Amino acid sequence: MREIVHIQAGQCGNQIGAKFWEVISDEHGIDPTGSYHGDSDLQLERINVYYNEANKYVPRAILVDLEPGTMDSVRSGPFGQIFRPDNFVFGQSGAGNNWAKGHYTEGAELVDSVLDVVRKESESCDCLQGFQLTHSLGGGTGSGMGTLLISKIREEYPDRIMNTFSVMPSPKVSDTVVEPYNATLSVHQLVENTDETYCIDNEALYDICFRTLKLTTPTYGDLNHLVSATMSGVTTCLRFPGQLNADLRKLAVNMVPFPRLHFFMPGFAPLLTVPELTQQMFDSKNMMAACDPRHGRYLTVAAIFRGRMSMKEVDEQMLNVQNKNSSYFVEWIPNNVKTAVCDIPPRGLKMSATFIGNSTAIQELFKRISEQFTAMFRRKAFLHWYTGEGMDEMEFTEAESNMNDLVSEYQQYQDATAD
Amino acid sequence: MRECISIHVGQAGVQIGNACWELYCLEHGIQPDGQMPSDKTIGGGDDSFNTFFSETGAGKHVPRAVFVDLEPTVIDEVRTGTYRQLFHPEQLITGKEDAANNYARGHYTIGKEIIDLVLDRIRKLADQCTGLQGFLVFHSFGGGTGSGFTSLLMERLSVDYGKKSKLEFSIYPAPQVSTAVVEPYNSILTTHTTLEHSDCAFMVDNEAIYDICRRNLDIERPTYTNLNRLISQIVSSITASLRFDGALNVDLTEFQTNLVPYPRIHFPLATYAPVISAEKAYHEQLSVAEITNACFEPANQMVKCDPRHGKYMACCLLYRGDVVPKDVNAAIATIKTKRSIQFVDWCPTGFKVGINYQPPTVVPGGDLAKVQRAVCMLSNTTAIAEAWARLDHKFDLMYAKRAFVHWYVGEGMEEGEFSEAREDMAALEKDYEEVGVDSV
Amino acid sequence: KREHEREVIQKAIEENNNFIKMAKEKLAQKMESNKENREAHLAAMLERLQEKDKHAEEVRKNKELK
Ligand SMILES: Nc1nc2c(ncn2[C@@H]2O[C@H](COP(=O)(O)OP(=O)(O)OP(=O)(O)O)[C@@H](O)[C@H]2O)c(=O)[nH]1
Ligand SMILES: Nc1nc2c(ncn2[C@@H]2O[C@H](COP(=O)(O)OP(=O)(O)OP(=O)(O)O)[C@@H](O)[C@H]2O)c(=O)[nH]1
Ligand SMILES: [Ca+2]
Ligand SMILES: [Mg+2]
Ligand SMILES: [Mg+2]
Repeated sequence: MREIVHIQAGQCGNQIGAKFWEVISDEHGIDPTGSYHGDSDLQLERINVYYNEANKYVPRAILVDLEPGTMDSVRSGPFGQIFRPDNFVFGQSGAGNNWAKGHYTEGAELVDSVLDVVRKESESCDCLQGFQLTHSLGGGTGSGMGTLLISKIREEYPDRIMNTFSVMPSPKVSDTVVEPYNATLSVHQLVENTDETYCIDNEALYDICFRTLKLTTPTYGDLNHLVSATMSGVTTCLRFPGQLNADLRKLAVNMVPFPRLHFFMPGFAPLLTVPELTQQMFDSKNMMAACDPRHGRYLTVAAIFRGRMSMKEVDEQMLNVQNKNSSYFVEWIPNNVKTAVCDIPPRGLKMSATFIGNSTAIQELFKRISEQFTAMFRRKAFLHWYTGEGMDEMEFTEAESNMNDLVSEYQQYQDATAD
Repeated sequence: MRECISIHVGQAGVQIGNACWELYCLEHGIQPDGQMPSDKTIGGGDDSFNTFFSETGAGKHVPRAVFVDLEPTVIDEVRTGTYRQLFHPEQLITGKEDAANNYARGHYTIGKEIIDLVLDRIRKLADQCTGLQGFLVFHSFGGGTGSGFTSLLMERLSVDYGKKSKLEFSIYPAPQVSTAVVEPYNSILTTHTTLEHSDCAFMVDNEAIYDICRRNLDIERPTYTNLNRLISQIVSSITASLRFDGALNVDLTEFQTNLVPYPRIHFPLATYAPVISAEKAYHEQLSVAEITNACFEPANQMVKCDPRHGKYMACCLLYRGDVVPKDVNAAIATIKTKRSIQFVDWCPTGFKVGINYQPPTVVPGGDLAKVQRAVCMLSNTTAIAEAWARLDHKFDLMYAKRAFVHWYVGEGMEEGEFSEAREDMAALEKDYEEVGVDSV
Repeated sequence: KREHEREVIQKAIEENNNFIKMAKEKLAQKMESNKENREAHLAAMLERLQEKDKHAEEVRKNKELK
């Protein structure tokens, strides 16, 4: 079929990736041992996209880390042994929440063994569409090693699609002060080397856990259930029989008007009625970024509706959201909101709506990181941890410069008219 | 003699071909295994249905058809469907990797690796012919394959078969059932590239077909299947000239003569009637006059345009069933009085009429009611240019900001192709205007 | 008149042939310029990645001196 290759790098990466494999393995009727046990045939029709077949099924996944902890955790836990044991690739050193270490020194040791497993999976594919990477941008392994992998893989498969779920750092969720540096460095890489990045901002997941789910003390599991829900959502049209945006590439084509602006904002409901699903979905209190879309303009949007409902209601409500708030949709990309429906709902819910936005409000997120970066950089603070691995401020200077440029571009198009 | 090879390209093409060939088989009494109990001439013959259907000495009737998708699915269903035995395996060519809604991928990157194979299959089919007329090419404007690979195929077919007739059935994009945001790009691109290589194209606007299915057949949210069976009806009306016979039948090629005034003005507007539901049809017989008038109702049109805002250069009426000349004639008059069919000053203002008495068939379990007579009108209105305008305008909105253009340049294309295509469409809009102006 | 008839059919044959020929040319020019363009783009992409590689070696060497 059209095969995706999935990569988990780092702690956060392997955590959200393991949850994602649990969630969609359930959706597709795959027990923790790799045996199909579901009713519908619609669960196995496109199962080739995310699973190799061995009567058993094995996630086409590659698990990567510079420390053995999180990956042991994964081998041990739920669906722990659905993964090909060969595909665990791990060092012992760790990366010390250091971008330079994952990208230049420790990651460089491990990267060739990763690429080895990557070749093995890619060359067992009829038609490889591309690669999907999960990682945070705030630590060291995921951030730096992941971006290094992105480059390596592009070098070897320059014609395939690079796709990442990249977790953006937020003070309210961590403490590692350098996170802005790490993030600004990998945003740099991502601007250049991915076709589509879902921006999962920890800030928003926090807020939605706190001030909506009303969880006063959220754990990383609380955030990661929002994350795995989103990932199922944005992978539905790829995992189940359907049409609109079914390939990573068609997705790229229908969502990326200009090659740099490929940073998407996901949203999900219910965190009902087609109206309730639709309005919740488009509200900010359901965005997984932090930006308010009412602050910028939708360039492109794709909505997925899962469950049994009326497509007539879905079309009416979708056009109602646009026609009503037609101010927040650019007029130089006609008919830029597409909608798909899949009958199979996520676990536990009978109806659900996921949403993917190329919105200029994403500038807010980059702006936030930019600020945090400059605070420290204006006094060269904590730079020693990096300079010592062989880096030069120019690099930081370039990365900050590139991200400022990204923000400036998102603003320009937001302020563009047709006539 | 007089054979027509049909080529179905990309999803829309293949699925519409599914509709058409099933309809055809019903109209001719061919069972899903190719056996036609009515045929007594075994392994061959020169019957009219032979223009679309070769025969095996084992008695199977085989569509003179090729299905081409850059992607396994759809076609695969044909291979595994009620009609899997009508076709032979090499008539269904599939790729591995579609065009991701990108004409540069269909026309070059991905298409170039399957084109020679497709041309060989087409040649296999051609060499089975004793006097081949030309091709019926079925494709969407908006698909990556349907636009790019189709235009490639058209160029190569003009090379390998010369000025043989090539006729298009084109699915014009409508947001209601859209799949890509770049479909205006693909549309302008493919129109500009094909303009020179096609003698007659029937544009079918998905928005018009969606609307009719909803209002006349009462369908909440019509499906591709709903649309495709309505469309196949229209196609069958257009091709029934070549698949059946009779003393009142007229060959489309004759209409073509009257439908294409100048080589570029080769986009005829179609209107079909009656599109009703069984519920309604029950105890409601439509008269020739009824169906005819409908033909002049802008709502029963296949493309959204206001013929009144333009002039006519041809009006051909193709009837099917219990239709007799007298009845038609009257209707025509009545209309001509009650209506205003303005014509250009250089064109005769009469209506060319044809009748096939073979009554229309319905797909069982379908939404269309079996009917006693129907008509498909084919006109050349400068008004069709409206549908170009819309497309052109959308294209312009995007192109001014170069939106999505990178996806094409990254596949080999140049911004220049965009501007040339666009300029060609500008020319096309000017051309239509010109032909509609009166003379000295 | 017979010569005129021979000239007209000659004109028809020549014009169809010229059509097929100009088509063949135009298409070959297009396919070749597309292939040159696409290759160029992928080459420059792979070369950007190569400069990325050379700068990584630069970084590792800069540290194995500190
Ligand atoms: N949403 C979410 N964020 C996480 C999770 N685990 C870690 N993080 C975030 O990850 C960022 C740091 O990334 P890590 O995964 O710890 O970094 P790493 O790739 O393991 O790099 P090393 O620490 O050097 O091994 C912080 O900003 C955390 O907020 C998780 O399970 N869910
Ligand atoms: N009327 C009708 N329109 C269709 C049908 N199938 C697809 N379309 C329309 O076709 C356009 C998209 O073109 P497709 O035929 O899907 O694309 P394709 O030829 O496979 O090209 P790629 O998938 O990019 O390779 C959209 O505007 C759809 O509305 C159909 O079966 N009937
Ligand atoms: Ca026979
Ligand atoms: Mg950590
Ligand atoms: Mg397709």
